[PDB]
Amino acid sequence: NVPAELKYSKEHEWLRKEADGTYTVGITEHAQELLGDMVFVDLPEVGATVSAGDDCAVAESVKAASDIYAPVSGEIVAVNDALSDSPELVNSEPYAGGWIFKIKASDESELESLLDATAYEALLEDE
Ligand SMILES: [Ca+2]
Ligand SMILES: [Cl-]
Repeated sequence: NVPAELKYSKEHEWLRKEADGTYTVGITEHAQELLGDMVFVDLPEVGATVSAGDDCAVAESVKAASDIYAPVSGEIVAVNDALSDSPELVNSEPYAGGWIFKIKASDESELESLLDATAYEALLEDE
């Protein structure tokens, strides 16, 4: 399950441009499958300024945990508070209700450092 329109990181995040011009970030179907049943998501602080590649959230399952990185630089403008209660949304709806945070990008040329869907599919086959 690799939505054809998203951009992806090598750390298994996806990035979606929204109608308000901000970007939504979550983890992929593959990511949630690797982690298994979700227990806790540590969300970033709204208002925080991050550089592309900064660690800004953590996903923890019954068995494992991974850092989650800003795919682009910018300002965190929203976080999915639903995950505090229902982190399992990351398992059931990784591209939808399980989104993690939203960023107002400071340099959109950074999109060029992300993978397109076909590259992410290739990455999965090499893992
Ligand atoms: Ca936090
Ligand atoms: Cl989904």
